[PDB]
Amino acid sequence: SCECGLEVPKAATVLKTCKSCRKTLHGICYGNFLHSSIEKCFTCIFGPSLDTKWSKFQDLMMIRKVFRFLVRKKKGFPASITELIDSFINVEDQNNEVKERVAFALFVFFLDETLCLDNGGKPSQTIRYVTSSVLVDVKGIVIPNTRKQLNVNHEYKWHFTTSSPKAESFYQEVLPNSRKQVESWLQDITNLRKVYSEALS
Amino acid sequence: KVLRDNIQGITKPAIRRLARRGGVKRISGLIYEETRGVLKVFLENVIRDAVTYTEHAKRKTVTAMDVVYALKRQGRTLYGFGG
Amino acid sequence: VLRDNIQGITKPAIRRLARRGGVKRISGLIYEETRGVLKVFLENVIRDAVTYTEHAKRKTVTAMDVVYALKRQGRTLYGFGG
Amino acid sequence: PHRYRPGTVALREIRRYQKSTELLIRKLPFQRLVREIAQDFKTDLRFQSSAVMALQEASEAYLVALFEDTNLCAIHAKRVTIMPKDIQLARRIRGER
Amino acid sequence: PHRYRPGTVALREIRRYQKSTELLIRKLPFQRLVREIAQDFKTDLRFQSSAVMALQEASEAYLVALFEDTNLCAIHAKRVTIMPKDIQLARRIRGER
Amino acid sequence: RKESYAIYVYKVLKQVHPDTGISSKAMSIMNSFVNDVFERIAGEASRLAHYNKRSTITSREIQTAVRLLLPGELAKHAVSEGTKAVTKYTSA
Amino acid sequence: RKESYAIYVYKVLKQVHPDTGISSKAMSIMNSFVNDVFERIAGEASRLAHYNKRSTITSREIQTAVRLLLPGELAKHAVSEGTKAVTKYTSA
Amino acid sequence: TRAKAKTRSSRAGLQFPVGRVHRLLRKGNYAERVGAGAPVYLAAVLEYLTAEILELAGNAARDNKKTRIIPRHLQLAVRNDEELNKLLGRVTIAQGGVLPNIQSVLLPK
Amino acid sequence: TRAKAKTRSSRAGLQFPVGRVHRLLRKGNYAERVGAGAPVYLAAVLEYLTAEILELAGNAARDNKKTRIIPRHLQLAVRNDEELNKLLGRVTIAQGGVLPNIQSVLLPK
DNA sequence: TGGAGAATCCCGGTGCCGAGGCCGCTCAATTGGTCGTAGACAGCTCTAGCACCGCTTAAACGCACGTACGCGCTGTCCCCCGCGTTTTAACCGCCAAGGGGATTACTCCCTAGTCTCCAGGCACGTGTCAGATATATACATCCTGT
DNA sequence: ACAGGATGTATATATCTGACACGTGCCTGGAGACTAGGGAGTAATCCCCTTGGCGGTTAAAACGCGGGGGACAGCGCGTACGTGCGTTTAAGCGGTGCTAGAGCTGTCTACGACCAATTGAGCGGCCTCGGCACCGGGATTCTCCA
Ligand SMILES: [Zn+2]
Ligand SMILES: [Zn+2]
Repeated sequence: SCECGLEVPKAATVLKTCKSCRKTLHGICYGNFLHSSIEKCFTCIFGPSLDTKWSKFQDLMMIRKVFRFLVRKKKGFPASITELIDSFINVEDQNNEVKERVAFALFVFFLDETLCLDNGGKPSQTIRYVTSSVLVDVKGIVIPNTRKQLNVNHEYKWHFTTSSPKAESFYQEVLPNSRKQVESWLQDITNLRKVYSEALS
Repeated sequence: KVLRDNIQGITKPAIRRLARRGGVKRISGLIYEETRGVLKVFLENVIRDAVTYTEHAKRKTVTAMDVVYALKRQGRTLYGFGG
Repeated sequence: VLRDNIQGITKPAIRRLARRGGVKRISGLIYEETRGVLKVFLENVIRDAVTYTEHAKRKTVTAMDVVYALKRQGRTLYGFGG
Repeated sequence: PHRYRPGTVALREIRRYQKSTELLIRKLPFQRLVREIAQDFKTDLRFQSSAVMALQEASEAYLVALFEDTNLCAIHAKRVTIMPKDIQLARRIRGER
Repeated sequence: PHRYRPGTVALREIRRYQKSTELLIRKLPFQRLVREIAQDFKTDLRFQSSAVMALQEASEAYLVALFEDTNLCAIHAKRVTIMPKDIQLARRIRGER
Repeated sequence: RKESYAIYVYKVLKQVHPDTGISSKAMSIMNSFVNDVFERIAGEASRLAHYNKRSTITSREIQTAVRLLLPGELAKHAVSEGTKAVTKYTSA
Repeated sequence: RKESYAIYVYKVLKQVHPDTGISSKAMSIMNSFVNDVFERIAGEASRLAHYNKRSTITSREIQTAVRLLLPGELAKHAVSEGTKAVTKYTSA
Repeated sequence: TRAKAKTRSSRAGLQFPVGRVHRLLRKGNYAERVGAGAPVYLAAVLEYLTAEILELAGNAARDNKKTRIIPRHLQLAVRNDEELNKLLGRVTIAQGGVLPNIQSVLLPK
Repeated sequence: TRAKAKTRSSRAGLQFPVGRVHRLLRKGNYAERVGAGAPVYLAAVLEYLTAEILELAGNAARDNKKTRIIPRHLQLAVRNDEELNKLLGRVTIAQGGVLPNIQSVLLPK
């Protein structure tokens, strides 16, 4: 029923509801709102021209899903990427396309300094960070600045934070407001896709 | 808003029902005024101890367990509400 | 074997206890009932005192055994050890 | 008309209220009394719903037991009605006063 | 002859015994009573000298306090003498019976 | 994760009356009853060791504390039940 | 070797009434009074830590237990005496 | 290798737990050390008292023609019995009520 | 080297021992750990209550023209005061006696 | 002693919400082995509990006498109970905004453990003064007749 | 409403004596100086529960009035209890004599604490049906006045 179109395990999220159309919604897809009732959802705000099958919309949903899941878990990054994928995605729905989308989301997170690599200590002396050891198992992860791939079957120390000084607004705000904001977010997604494509090849 | 003069909420018919369960057949006319005084003293002692437990735990809400502990200290154990 | 020692608590002795309480005039049937009340009181205290003695594997009742027994029932006593 | 003689209805109510287990005081007026008393000790306090119910259960049990001792004192003086001096004697012997 | 009127000497003894702190029961008869009771629980027991004295101190304090409550019940019924039914009422209210 | 005696109380009920149930409100009262008696016996046994200058709580402390608390024939039957269980446990 | 508070009680007496003595029987009663109050306060403070799931007894537990036991103005004066001593000890 | 696992309750023929009771004694600030036979003795006593109350409560429910036990039935069992009444002499049971009792002098003549 | 030795009581200006009280708390099965300021707070409270009783007892002895305190004088001080009477409400003092009190109705008229 | 009449009890038909049973999994109970100290057991020393006898005098015991307190009966009148009307506030649904309790990693200070050593507190003598014990005296209170 | 006799209680003086205040010697426990690790404080985020407002329907509190019966005071009568005197009896005190059990060392072993690896029992979530509350009608019983 949700615009994401996938299924989430019960322990991962908490259900919500829209007041107008009265349909079940995912808590993580909307930023963990205070109350259990929401006035208007994406369909109510946008209108009949909202095609949920657009790739940009699905990428936006995936990014918001991952960010909210990590924030509400309050434990930093899990041990392995496959562990996260199995945690917040069912086995049946797991295909190559969602893996590519997860890789794109991780690249976007690395670009905005939300997720940072450990050189010799914590990045900032003021902003809180959480440090954990992650074993890389999937292939296709690109560090933006160094423009180099990450070796397979190796472990690295990663840092994670919530209130980054510079982060994209489409996964920072709680609820949508108007259609202009949504189309601006879609344009930003297009620009990020172009940058990822030009940096991968 | 400040509450005041709420002791009159304990009405005359309510007191007679409590006396009937005790087994009293006939009641005088001055009983009602003195009964209100006895009840007020009882509540002050219990409530004072309940708030003391709340402040030690650094909370702003009085819970059911705080009342149970206060009653047990005075020698009136209560069964049924947690504990 | 001792027997019929409850009569040692004489009539004049009971009147002296009543005078300290503040009693001016006494009936004639008070003396018999007072002996019954005292006997019940001693049985409860002495039973607990012996229980403490047996746990310690002794054959002599000490002063501290009496003090502990009284405190359990809710009558603290000051003056004898403790 | 068929008026019952005095005392007949009173005995009927004694049997009725010794057979049930409900509360005998209106809930809403009792809640306001509790909040007023607590203002002296601390201001801006909040209560749980079950916290107030615990107080009402203990309060009524205290009053019912008190009336039983009051009734015995009245009979000792060869009377039927209960009077304020009967309550005072019961509390004095019990040890509260 | 010079006989005092009834009640005059009784008031004189009340002031005398509320001014001293001595014991009011003969020591030797009291000791035999204690040993007789203890025979039921265990045989061939021995007592310390101070153990018996502790029992006598607590016993007399219990009886003196009981007579004060008995006196109040008699006055409540407009009498002066104390009667067996006054003792029974005091113990019932207190909670022993 | 909270703990209670609800599972164990229900087993005893089926031995006495095989076809009788119990409500949730009554279950809470029985749960409070067990905790209350636990503290009385355990607390009393602690003072017995302190008086005699010992550092261990054994079966003797438990047995003596029962006779001080329970009245009349309740203590007489409780002692036999406790003694019967200990000897069976030692054999096996 | 037995211990008692007899030495310390005598020092306090000389501050209040410099030329008054005390008998041996009265000394025993005062000794029992101190032990009785010690157990009431220490025992109550033990339960406060258990309720809040703590492993340490601090000044807060002692202060709260005093207000629960002592009645009326006795508690008011006792708190000031205890607070005054702690701050002086910390400075030196 | 390891030869299965038997609960300590089964070795004593009891229904109440023995391992749980042992843990509560140790983490309760009662004494420095706890013996081996102490948990077995205490568990048996608690079970005996529980069966005593439940038997009397079940009889009261049968007289009222019901198949469940409510707090009213627990009140009747305790107060009618003499030994249990003395044990729980300062305990209030919620929603219990009182026993029917009227003084004789008040009755009509 | 070591710089002399000062008792912890002297640092707080008290008369009651502080080191002894600390030992009793630790070897008493009250808690796992004991703080540093707890013994100082408890010692001050005990000293305050002791001075309260002794002052009233000394006045009673002076009224009777004696220079020593006997158990009779302790009884008068406690019972006449209102706060101390409520604290020691279930305590018996050996060789204490009672306060003089006669009901008015019994007096001659 | 008999009828009316009101209050209580007994039976059958409906429906709904709470108690009883099943399953996945995770965390707490079980099994096997090592090490150190708490308490069981034996022996000895000297304290305090028990038993008996003679003597002096204070408290317990039995009896006569009479006055004051307890108990039953009668008459007044005032205050509380029972029933019908009129009025006030408790009770039940629904909605909304916000306060405060619960969870988790990070960080640092405070308490336990160990070794050395020396003053503070306890056990044992010693003398002297506050309290105990007679005696002579002065004052206050009760009771019967005036 | 007094006068005076008779009895009980408080006051000032002079000798004894044993319990309390003080001094001395000795040793066990508290203080000084370190180190290591974990227990509790803090900030950011999630999310449910307590508080306040609005409207309608009906149960319950408030008021008035007539009688009936119980609380209260007064009076009379029979006897149980207080006061005083003479005779009898164990309590209290000072000895002597004897032995049981309390209290303290010394030796050594069986028992409880602690750790690592393994696994199954109990907790949380979910369905599902039947036990009990409610309503309507007939039958039975208890109170009241002729
Ligand atoms: Zn979704
Ligand atoms: Zn919508």
